[PDB]
Amino acid sequence: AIKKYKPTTNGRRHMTSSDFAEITTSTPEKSLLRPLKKKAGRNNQGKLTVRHHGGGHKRQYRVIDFKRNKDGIPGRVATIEYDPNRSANIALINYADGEKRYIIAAKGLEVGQTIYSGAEADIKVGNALELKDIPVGTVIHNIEMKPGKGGQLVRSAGTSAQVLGKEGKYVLIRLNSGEVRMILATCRATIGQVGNEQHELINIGKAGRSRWMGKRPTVRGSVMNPNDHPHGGGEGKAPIGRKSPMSPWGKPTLGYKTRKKNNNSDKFIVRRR
Amino acid sequence: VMTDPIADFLTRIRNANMVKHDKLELPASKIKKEIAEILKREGFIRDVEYIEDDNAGTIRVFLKYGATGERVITGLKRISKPGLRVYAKSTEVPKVLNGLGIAIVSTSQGVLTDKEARAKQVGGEVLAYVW
Amino acid sequence: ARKYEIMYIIRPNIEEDEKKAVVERFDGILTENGAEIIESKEWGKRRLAYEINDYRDGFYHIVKLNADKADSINEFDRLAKISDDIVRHMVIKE
Amino acid sequence: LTQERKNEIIAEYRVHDTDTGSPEVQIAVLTAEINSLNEHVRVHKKDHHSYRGLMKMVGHRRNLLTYLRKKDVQRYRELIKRLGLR
Amino acid sequence: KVCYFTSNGITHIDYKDVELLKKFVSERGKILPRRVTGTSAKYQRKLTVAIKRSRQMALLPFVAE
RNA sequence: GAAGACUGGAGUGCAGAAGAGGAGAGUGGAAUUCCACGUGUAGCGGUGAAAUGCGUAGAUAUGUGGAGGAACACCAGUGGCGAAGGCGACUCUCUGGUCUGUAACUGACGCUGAGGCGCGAAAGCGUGGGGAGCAAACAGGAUUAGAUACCCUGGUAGUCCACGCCGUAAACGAUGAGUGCUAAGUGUUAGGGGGUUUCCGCCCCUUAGUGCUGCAGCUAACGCAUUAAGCACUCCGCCUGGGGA
Ligand SMILES: [Mg+2]
Ligand SMILES: [Mg+2]
Ligand SMILES: [Mg+2]
Ligand SMILES: [Mg+2]
Ligand SMILES: [Mg+2]
Ligand SMILES: [Mg+2]
Ligand SMILES: [Mg+2]
Ligand SMILES: [Mg+2]
Ligand SMILES: [Mg+2]
Ligand SMILES: [Mg+2]
Ligand SMILES: [Mg+2]
Ligand SMILES: [Mg+2]
Ligand SMILES: [Mg+2]
Ligand SMILES: [Mg+2]
Ligand SMILES: [Mg+2]
Ligand SMILES: [Mg+2]
Ligand SMILES: [Mg+2]
Ligand SMILES: [Mg+2]
Ligand SMILES: [Mg+2]
Ligand SMILES: [Mg+2]
Ligand SMILES: [Mg+2]
Ligand SMILES: [Mg+2]
Ligand SMILES: [Mg+2]
Ligand SMILES: [Mg+2]
Ligand SMILES: [Mg+2]
Ligand SMILES: [Mg+2]
Ligand SMILES: [Mg+2]
Ligand SMILES: [Mg+2]
Ligand SMILES: [Mg+2]
Ligand SMILES: [Mg+2]
Ligand SMILES: [Mg+2]
Ligand SMILES: [Mg+2]
Ligand SMILES: [Mg+2]
Ligand SMILES: [Mg+2]
Ligand SMILES: [Mg+2]
Repeated sequence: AIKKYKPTTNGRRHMTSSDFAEITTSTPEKSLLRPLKKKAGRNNQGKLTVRHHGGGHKRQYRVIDFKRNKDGIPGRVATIEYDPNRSANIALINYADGEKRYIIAAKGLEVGQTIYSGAEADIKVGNALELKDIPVGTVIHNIEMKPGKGGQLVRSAGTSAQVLGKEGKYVLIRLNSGEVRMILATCRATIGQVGNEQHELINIGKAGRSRWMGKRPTVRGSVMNPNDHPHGGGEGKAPIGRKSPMSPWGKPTLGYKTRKKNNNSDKFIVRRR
Repeated sequence: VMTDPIADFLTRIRNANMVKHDKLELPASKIKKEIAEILKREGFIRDVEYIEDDNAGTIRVFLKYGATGERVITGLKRISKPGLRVYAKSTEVPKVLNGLGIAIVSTSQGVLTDKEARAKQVGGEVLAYVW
Repeated sequence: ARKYEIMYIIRPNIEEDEKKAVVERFDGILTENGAEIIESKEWGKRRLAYEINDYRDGFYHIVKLNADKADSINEFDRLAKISDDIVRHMVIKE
Repeated sequence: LTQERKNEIIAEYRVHDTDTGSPEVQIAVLTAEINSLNEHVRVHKKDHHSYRGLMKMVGHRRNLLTYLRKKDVQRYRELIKRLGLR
Repeated sequence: KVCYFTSNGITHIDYKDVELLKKFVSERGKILPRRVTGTSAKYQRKLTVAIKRSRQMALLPFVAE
């Protein structure tokens, strides 16, 4: 659920958070952990190329299975855990082999269920199938774009895509953004919606809470100097004294479309958002 | 629900008088016996009979009309209702219609009319006015 | 405990070898659940009153059941909508 | 409450082997009904018309309990310890 | 003028009995009013549940050309 | 007040019946709109008359296909269900109440009910979706002495969904709830009994609803009249010249 906090202080006044009712265990699977090091937006050369990053709580990588290519082995859900590296939760699945791996937790996935992948899998929440074996109208997630590569298209918490038709070698999908797209029929997908739907209702409440997650402050361009930003300067507060609002590097920023005009995938996009 | 069985006796007679019905019958009770029996003593009702049944018995009353169809009873009233009971002392017993009517009083010596009560110096509950 | 009656329509361009493949399949999935089947009968080819899908005719089937948990009809309903062989179906209780 | 399920409760609380309208029998059956609606109302939260029928069972059950207490106290304290009431 | 189902002793109307139901709809598949067919009030209700059930399984047409 | 007894009140049992009563999940067909492609030429649309608007960048019309949302044609009925608000496509799951017959069972266990607790059309409010038609605000065209209107062309919130608020209406039968008594005539909904007849059908009696006409009675009059505004008993709510309010 969503947990409101009592207004004891001025920083806890508007703050809300999840209660983590779905999470089952608090210890990760040791043999599936890899180290991460923060980069703070620093380049290959050490330059700050993407700004407003750096300096949060330290985390550790949990290696996830997006390919889902273990076919014919019944996999049993063991726990549902917390992942700092993504908005959705994850589920630990240990197969009849003895092997264990993490997957994205779908909506309604509970401990004790059995999960299948392949061609003979049933259409149930958690199973992985090729897009040609999925009937029209089902809600899927974790769509992959090239066969054998791994899930990539719908993966954040509460997101879902819907199968929409067939065109021989391709399948129509209505992506979460509202886009209709053509994807090969030999690419896989998982049935269901993605786990943690309430994630968008959280009110951060504090500036320090943004700092905990790795976000440095954002300075507006109107309070800079003329050599710093196309908006800086002027005596007092100044309007946007230009034809259009501008990014820190020129290149208008409001309404100006930035997709390449000679793209090679314009023939696979049926209708844009 | 039924809160005043005596009032039903009083109003069933009144309802039958308007349409000149020659008889009526209604569920019996011990207290209704004297009230019905009293009315026969002063000629207010022409006859009364009892029918014995399983539940409580049944009583039918034969109404009385004069030659050329004039009512003998011109009105019935309940005084001591369940919502407000009334009691009368020996000297407080009234005279309904200046002695041309009667009042039924439930004294400690039985249920008897107003005229008889003043001859024994007893009071009680005033039940009905019949004129 | 409670009896039902199922009618479903199979696509007309289907062959005898593969027509009875789905009749025994849908008879099966009503059996491992809490039901005991009574009468599986087929009317035969009929002319549909309207063009429900790309087809115009179809094979009609009748099934009678005595179910208790009333979930074997759920499994039938779930898997009937998903197969390309059944074009319509209906469950009736009396 | 299915018909055969009701007839087991009746047979389990009869004061003698024939009656079906004893206050002991009626309360036992009424108790079973409100312990069955409470699950329906719990999940079907916005079913207000059915919830009114619940409150007419609770009031009716309370009326019978009050009558039993006045008439015979010893019987009354036996039911509440057996049905788990207050 | 006379109820068909009452006179014939019919107590149940089936939606699979297309030949019986075709006598109770107009040329365009519309259910005839009760003052025309003469059927009783009780069995007019049962009759329409049968027709509406059969329309969905394409045994009778919704609208007929 | 206390001790017993009874079954006409009340409730349970047993056998039937009807119903758009409620909540959840899924599915169907007409129709409007938008999109893509054939055919085709100069108007379409609109009004009391017009004009704004759409159309040669090829519309309106027409044939084919796709997407999406909302309401459910005939049945349909002073018909039905519910305490009121209200409930109309189909199927299933979970649930509430009512009517009829029987006389097995308990034996007054009942009625009303200030404070209290719940439900409660539409508009409106908060958060997240959805958005086809309709449409406050708004824009343009007409009408008019003027026209911040009626009329025409467009159109945003809203109307739809989930959860949480709000607590009002000509929320009306302008008629509080319970009980009993008091001419008839005639439709209709759901049952039961009897006579005719092989059935069907006709007739009579009876229970619970729903309409019309009318006697006594009531009313200032209009009118009500066994579904009383008649005759009675119990409990609750409310009123005491108009404005201010
Ligand atoms: Mg930024
Ligand atoms: Mg800022
Ligand atoms: Mg400065
Ligand atoms: Mg500059
Ligand atoms: Mg400037
Ligand atoms: Mg400045
Ligand atoms: Mg200045
Ligand atoms: Mg009774
Ligand atoms: Mg219903
Ligand atoms: Mg409903
Ligand atoms: Mg259509
Ligand atoms: Mg003119
Ligand atoms: Mg066109
Ligand atoms: Mg009612
Ligand atoms: Mg029920
Ligand atoms: Mg029901
Ligand atoms: Mg009724
Ligand atoms: Mg006895
Ligand atoms: Mg009450
Ligand atoms: Mg109150
Ligand atoms: Mg509203
Ligand atoms: Mg809103
Ligand atoms: Mg919104
Ligand atoms: Mg104007
Ligand atoms: Mg418009
Ligand atoms: Mg609401
Ligand atoms: Mg007001
Ligand atoms: Mg008011
Ligand atoms: Mg109304
Ligand atoms: Mg009022
Ligand atoms: Mg009254
Ligand atoms: Mg009355
Ligand atoms: Mg009547
Ligand atoms: Mg004054
Ligand atoms: Mg005043």
